[PDB]
Amino acid sequence: MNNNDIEYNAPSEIKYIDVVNTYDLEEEASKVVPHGGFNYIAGASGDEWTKRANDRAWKHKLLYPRLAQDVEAPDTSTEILGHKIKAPFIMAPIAAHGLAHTTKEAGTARAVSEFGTIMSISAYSGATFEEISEGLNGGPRWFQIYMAKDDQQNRDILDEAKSDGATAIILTADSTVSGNRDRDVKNKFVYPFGMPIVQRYLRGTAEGMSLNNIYGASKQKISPRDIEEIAGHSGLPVFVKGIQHPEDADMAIKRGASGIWVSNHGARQLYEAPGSFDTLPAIAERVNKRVPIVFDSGVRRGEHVAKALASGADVVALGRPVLFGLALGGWQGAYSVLDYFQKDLTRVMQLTGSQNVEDLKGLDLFDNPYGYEY
Amino acid sequence: MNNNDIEYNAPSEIKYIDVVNTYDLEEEASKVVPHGGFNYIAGASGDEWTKRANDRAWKHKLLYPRLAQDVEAPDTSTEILGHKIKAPFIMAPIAAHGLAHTTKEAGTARAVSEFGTIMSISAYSGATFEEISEGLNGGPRWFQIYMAKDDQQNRDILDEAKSDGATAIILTADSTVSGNRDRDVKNKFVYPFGMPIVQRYLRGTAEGMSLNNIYGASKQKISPRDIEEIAGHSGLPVFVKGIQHPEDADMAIKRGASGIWVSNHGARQLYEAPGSFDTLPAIAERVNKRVPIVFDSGVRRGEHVAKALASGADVVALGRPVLFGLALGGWQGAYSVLDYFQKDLTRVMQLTGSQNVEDLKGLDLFDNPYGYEY
Amino acid sequence: MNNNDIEYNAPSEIKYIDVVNTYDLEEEASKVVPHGGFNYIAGASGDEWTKRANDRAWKHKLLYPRLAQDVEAPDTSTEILGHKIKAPFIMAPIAAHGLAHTTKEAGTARAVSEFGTIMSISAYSGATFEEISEGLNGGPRWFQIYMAKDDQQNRDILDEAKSDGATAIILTADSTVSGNRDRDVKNKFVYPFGMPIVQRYLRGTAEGMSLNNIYGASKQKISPRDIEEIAGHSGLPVFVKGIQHPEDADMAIKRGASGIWVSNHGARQLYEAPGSFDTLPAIAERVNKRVPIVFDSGVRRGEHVAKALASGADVVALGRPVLFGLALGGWQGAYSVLDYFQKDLTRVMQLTGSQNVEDLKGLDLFDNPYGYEY
Amino acid sequence: MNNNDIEYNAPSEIKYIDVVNTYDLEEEASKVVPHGGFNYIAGASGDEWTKRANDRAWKHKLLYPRLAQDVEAPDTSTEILGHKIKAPFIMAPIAAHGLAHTTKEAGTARAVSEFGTIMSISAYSGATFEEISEGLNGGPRWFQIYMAKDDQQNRDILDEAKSDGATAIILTADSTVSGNRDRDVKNKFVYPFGMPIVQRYLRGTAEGMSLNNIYGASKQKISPRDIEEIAGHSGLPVFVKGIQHPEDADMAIKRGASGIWVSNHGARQLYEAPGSFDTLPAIAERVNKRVPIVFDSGVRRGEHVAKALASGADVVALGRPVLFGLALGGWQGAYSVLDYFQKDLTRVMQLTGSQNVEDLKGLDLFDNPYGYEY
Ligand SMILES: Cc1cc2nc3c(=O)[nH]c(=O)nc-3n(C[C@H](O)[C@H](O)[C@H](O)COP(=O)(O)O)c2cc1C
Ligand SMILES: Cc1cc2nc3c(=O)[nH]c(=O)nc-3n(C[C@H](O)[C@H](O)[C@H](O)COP(=O)(O)O)c2cc1C
Ligand SMILES: Cc1cc2nc3c(=O)[nH]c(=O)nc-3n(C[C@H](O)[C@H](O)[C@H](O)COP(=O)(O)O)c2cc1C
Ligand SMILES: Cc1cc2nc3c(=O)[nH]c(=O)nc-3n(C[C@H](O)[C@H](O)[C@H](O)COP(=O)(O)O)c2cc1C
Repeated sequence: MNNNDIEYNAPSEIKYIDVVNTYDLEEEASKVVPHGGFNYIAGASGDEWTKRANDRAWKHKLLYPRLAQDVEAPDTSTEILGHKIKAPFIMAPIAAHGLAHTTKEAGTARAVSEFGTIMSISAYSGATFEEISEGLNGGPRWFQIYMAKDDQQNRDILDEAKSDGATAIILTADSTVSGNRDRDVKNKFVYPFGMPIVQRYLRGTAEGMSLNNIYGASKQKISPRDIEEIAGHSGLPVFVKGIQHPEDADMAIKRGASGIWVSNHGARQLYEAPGSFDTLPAIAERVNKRVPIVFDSGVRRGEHVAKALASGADVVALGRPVLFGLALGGWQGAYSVLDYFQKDLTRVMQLTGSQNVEDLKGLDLFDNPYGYEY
Repeated sequence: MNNNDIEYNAPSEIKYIDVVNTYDLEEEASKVVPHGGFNYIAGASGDEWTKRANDRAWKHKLLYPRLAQDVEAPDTSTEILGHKIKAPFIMAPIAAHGLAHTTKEAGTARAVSEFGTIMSISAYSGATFEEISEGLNGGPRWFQIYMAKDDQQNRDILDEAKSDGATAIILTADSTVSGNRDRDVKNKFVYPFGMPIVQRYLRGTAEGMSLNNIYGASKQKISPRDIEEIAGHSGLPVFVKGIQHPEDADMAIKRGASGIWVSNHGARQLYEAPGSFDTLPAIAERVNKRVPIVFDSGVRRGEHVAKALASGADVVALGRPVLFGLALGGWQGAYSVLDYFQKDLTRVMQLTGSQNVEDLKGLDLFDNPYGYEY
Repeated sequence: MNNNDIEYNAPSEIKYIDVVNTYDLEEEASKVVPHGGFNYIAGASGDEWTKRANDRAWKHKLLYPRLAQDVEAPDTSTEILGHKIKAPFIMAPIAAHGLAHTTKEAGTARAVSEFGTIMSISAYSGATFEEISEGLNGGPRWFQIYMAKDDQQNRDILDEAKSDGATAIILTADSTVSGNRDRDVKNKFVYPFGMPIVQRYLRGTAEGMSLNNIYGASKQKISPRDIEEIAGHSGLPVFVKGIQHPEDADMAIKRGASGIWVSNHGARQLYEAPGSFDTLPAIAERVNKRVPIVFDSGVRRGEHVAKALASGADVVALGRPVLFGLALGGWQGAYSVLDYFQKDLTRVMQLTGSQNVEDLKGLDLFDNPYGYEY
Repeated sequence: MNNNDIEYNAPSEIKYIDVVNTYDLEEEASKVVPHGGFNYIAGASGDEWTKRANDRAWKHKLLYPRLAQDVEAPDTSTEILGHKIKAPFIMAPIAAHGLAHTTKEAGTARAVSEFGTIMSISAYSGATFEEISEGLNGGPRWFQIYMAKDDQQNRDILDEAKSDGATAIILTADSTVSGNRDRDVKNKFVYPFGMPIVQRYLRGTAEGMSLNNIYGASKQKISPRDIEEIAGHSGLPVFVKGIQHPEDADMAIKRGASGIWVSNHGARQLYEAPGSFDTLPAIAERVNKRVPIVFDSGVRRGEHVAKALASGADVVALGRPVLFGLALGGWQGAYSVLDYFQKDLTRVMQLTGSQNVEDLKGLDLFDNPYGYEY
């Protein structure tokens, strides 16, 4: 509650939560988050066929159990762009957080730094860098930009992020206009508070505004020059985020990207597009070790983390389930989810004969041509 | 008391409507359209498995989002057979618009004309040429014939169509007898008004007749000679409509057709046949640029428009959604649907990196061998 | 009803019926046929997945509409083994009939005879040859044997069939023991009346016996020798019925069979087996024109008839739909079903460009690798 | 009651039961077994998609009915490792029979020896060996272990099994940690019984062990040396159980395994893995006759037994259906299930043309590329 908060009443309770599986968290969160903001978080484009595809894609490649593999206390730690992290997942950049919990991004930040991974800060955060920093307590962070049409504004934002301690920049390029998000349209959803970091290029405050109008204020005519100019201007490794087609990965690397972030924005953008995990092997094969790959869009289980790594990702990024955890328990709730994914992965590692994160990368997967219904 | 009717009570309200997606228009229209007429419009052959196939076919080939493309305010305009149109879609020829709205084909014509595309006029209109002309106000029109058995009556229909200003003729050849339309059979659907363009070759004057008997007063024994003779007589470009097999595209072109219209009649004809979109690539490859291709049967989204163009259609034709929009709001309801399609396509163009309609034609699509269920 | 029934109240009413599709006939028949007999007729082995397979197989190969073909009043007539028949379908041998209607096999016989096709008489009829002959009125018939273990009894049965007027013998070889018919097990189904043709080797009545014990009385150790011997003894062309594997077709033909009858007994026999129509092309390719093929198991629509002919069958045999028609209206109800199939096929011929039954045999079908769910 | 067990209200009645199919037994047993313990038996990892895969896999390869095969009274008997058994299925090792019935493993042992097959005894069974031995009354038995961390404990348990007359050892190696069994977590289920067969050999991390913490307390770091050592120390043929990947079959054999036991532990272990049946042919082809194969996980029908044998298994092992039978009627209920499988297989054998169990191994199966939904 600052200049924004009105009749939007986000949960405020802080507690650890029992996570049996992350799927149940959606319905659980529907009972604590205001209808508009909940459906903004949970919903996807069209009739959500592609979000369902993100989920069902994991049944296309199945894990073998493996035995007498000489493996005992699996270690989930890994390293990406110099950061040593407790497990091979990071927090995806997500604009929402105040929609889910009054402690907002600072809540998520505390869970992420206490767990021991990397926080990605969305340009569309409801919290300032200062507020997020207090939650991170010096933990690592990456900053995600939605580009302004005005170059000076981009250079200011990047300077603020770097000054704040960002050690990579995430260029989200799959959102030059909004997806067709039927739930938000039908609800007439509107952000109930401000976006302090991108404020400088919105007609007024984000507060009364639709997402369609926030994107749209952003840069539509993103080109490979933008990738080069952001890497050049910031001193920092640049990820290009939203990639589903291998030619865009070759393009981004040749334009100076230091990482490829394979994603379909959790199916919130282009409708009637593939499940994200289905696109990963061809992108990995084109990238061919040139830069690290972050994978997201549909990760719900430790099995999914293992499959992504076997298929070419260095790490995955987590989204909705952590935000559902934040709704239900603030920072401790979000931490419960992160802790669930580590323990879930540890079980999968033991059963697949994987001693460490590198072993996961060499797993052979069973191909399932029958799909979901088998 | 309106002296023309016995008792069919079509909606008459004129207003713009919201359109979140075109699928919802179906149930909304069922609320205002008399039962028999509504189910004539919505229904299809058999248990409607092929109507479902028309819709599920769109998931067989998926769009890639593409980033850093160098794209900003896409332009949906295109040209076909000399007509500059505002978007790469036209109005499909559909019988008896009076079943949907009291303004009938004049209402449709007004929406189509004002939006900026081509009107196709069904030989089975409940409206005269002069009535539809008042709606078009000089806008482009194509005339779709259901042939008479008698050559002179076809010459006369063609002469009237051309005198009215028709700039192409559409020979619909997939309806030599009716499909097995179970809804219409169970409702005992009969037309509540006459059809002035084809009245000449009906024994009666269409009002209490079944479609079964109307088709079937029309010509059953269509042969490639009819294509030659229609082309010869009415020296306008001829489309052969209803094509699903590539051999028929080649046959029609060699018989003098100037266009191929790929369609299964919105699944109202042959049952247990493929979804129309699945047939398109093979027809396009056989046509091999010789004449333009119109594609229809199941187009509901901008994504579908894009996939059709990427797969070799020059434009698509829209049917049910526009007629539902007419039911709900007369010319303004129909206009709202066309406007929806233009804006829906624009988003898709932006997210796929397509600056113009030509760029759409060059899109690679992701093959999805899993089905609808993924 | 006859002098056997324990207390079985079969319908007796004789009327023509409106058939919109044959699938609705199943539920309509359930309202008038006693529970036990109804589920004996409608049911299949296990959880009926293979009966479902029989029906869904028809979606694996899809018909193309064809246009400007030069076609007008399609002729359904054909000829098999010297019989000129009105349409390319015959009556399958069915041991039910008095379970469906008090007029029994004589009622079905009258419908088939008046329609103008071939009646197949089951060895497990609840009617005598003389009873069936009065219904047939000189109409053509084929006799289906369930073999006795004793040779002499088989000779006696074949002689009675031939002296009755049988012009072919159908050896059903796929029922050496009963399928696992869950409905009949749970209903404790037992025949309410006798089976006069095979009574000689039952040592008793079929009345109050289970199908398991009746099948148990017929011959289990059928070998190729039985094919040779039946052909040798009778004057007659012998079909082997129940064939799903191409090697059995080659075997049957080399053992003296004059026809191959592709069937899985309407899924009443071996469970977790393919849909019948999926097995047909490989049998046809191996038969390679040597003898005529009859196809059954799942035929519900004129499209199914077309597909089977296009895939190598000379005729199809009809079963459950006709018996449901019999339950509903006696011979007139059975007739309404035959007449429906004739008209249904006529529509399909016109839409596919088939002037006659030979033209159907040359149709190409579209392969649908996606399932039923598309 | 044993004062040392947690109170648990298992069924105690003993009666033969009617078995129409094994699937209906699950629901029937749910009415008499305590909720927690019932769901422990019935449930599986995650949302149970891999348990469903186990069941749907059987629809990937379909049986052909075969005719004129000269077959009459099929013989289900077979032999494995010198044991002559009445049918090609054995009891799978399961430690939790007392959850189904108060007679625990002694009840199932009675059914299994009365029927004439092999009883697999979990070392961690609820019943005492003397109780189980009384049930077996001399019948053949195999013993299943987990590797303990403590080597001496392994030697002691193996000696115990050999002195108890075990003629083979089953090393279950797919459970180095527990699967994610949502039902048990959600039900807060605590397994109630002790482990009298091995209590007393329990050392170190295994001290105070129960099924509640077996997995964690036993050996995680199993290597091929464990297999060698077990085979070396024991006199006996050793099966390695839980194999789904062909490399693991080759490893186990090269390490001295006398048998490969293909299994996913009834889907109670690794989630989002293939259905067990789908893994079988690749394992069989790699084994290539070196040692016998036991197959389990999803066997519910005689058709499944036949498909497994056709696909390279020597025998299958049964689990859940036998426990549901034990719940419903003690040893006689369990016996009714074994007897059902024997009759079910006999019918399949007759209809596939298989005179004996060797013939089943020669069966060609029909590949069904469409899925379960056909
Ligand atoms: C509530 C919501 C808000 C999001 N906001 C952003 C954003 O500000 N910037 C961005 O790059 N991605 C954003 N994303 C996309 C995520 O970074 C990520 O791609 C997505 O959450 C992965 O899908 P999943 O959560 O279903 O696994 C958002 C996603 C959701 C769920
Ligand atoms: C209500 C209705 C009437 C139609 N009438 C005609 C007609 O008179 N002539 C014609 O060529 N096609 C006619 N069609 C077929 C359409 O031209 C077009 O093929 C179909 O609407 C496309 O399928 P869709 O509307 O589901 O997208 C009709 C379709 C429907 C919905
Ligand atoms: C009620 C019932 C009884 C049958 N009785 C016999 C029979 O006595 N002899 C035989 O060869 N086939 C018999 N059949 C199999 C049929 O000949 C035929 O293969 C089956 O009806 C085709 O399946 P469909 O009716 O589902 O299309 C019977 C089928 C059913 C429906
Ligand atoms: C309740 C339950 C407990 C089990 N306990 C063991 C165990 O003690 N040791 C073992 O090797 N397998 C165990 N299994 C796996 C079985 O040996 C067998 O692999 C499984 O039951 C096969 O799956 P199905 O029962 O669904 O056909 C258990 C399975 C279930 C059903």
